[PDB]
Amino acid sequence: KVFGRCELAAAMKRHGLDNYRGYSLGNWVCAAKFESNFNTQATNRNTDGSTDYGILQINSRWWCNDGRTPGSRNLCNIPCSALLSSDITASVNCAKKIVSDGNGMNAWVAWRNRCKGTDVQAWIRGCRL
Ligand SMILES: [Cl-]
Ligand SMILES: [Cl-]
Ligand SMILES: [Cl-]
Ligand SMILES: [Cl-]
Ligand SMILES: [Cl-]
Ligand SMILES: [Cl-]
Ligand SMILES: [Cl-]
Ligand SMILES: [Cl-]
Ligand code: NA
Ligand SMILES: [Ru+3]
Repeated sequence: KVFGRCELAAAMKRHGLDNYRGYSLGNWVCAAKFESNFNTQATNRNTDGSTDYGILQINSRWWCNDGRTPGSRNLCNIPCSALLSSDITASVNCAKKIVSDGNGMNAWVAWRNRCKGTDVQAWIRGCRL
């Protein structure tokens, strides 16, 4: 599924991401935009052999199992393919563990380089939330 901007905002809000660990909804939407372009099916191979999965580009090095990242962990206890679902529950649940892990949203390098410090509220502007 390719979400619309406000559609994804609503979904994230429903699943309790808005202000999770202090990060406002626009932060999450902005991260999704630059990680996946709002496409739940997005997959990208990393240099190290790990792969990033889904709307928030969650990495198999630590967070999900894909069977091909030696020798990574599966801290979200989920197959990586669950992260590509049209239903964002698994991605949101896993993202909550990630952002709680100590470096907050800096874990998402595209958030750090493209969202952090910017007018992230622009990303929920006009949404009926
Ligand atoms: Cl919704
Ligand atoms: Cl915001
Ligand atoms: Cl496997
Ligand atoms: Cl693996
Ligand atoms: Cl392994
Ligand atoms: Cl698995
Ligand atoms: Cl959803
Ligand atoms: Cl933080
Ligand atoms: Na893994
Ligand atoms: Ru839902």
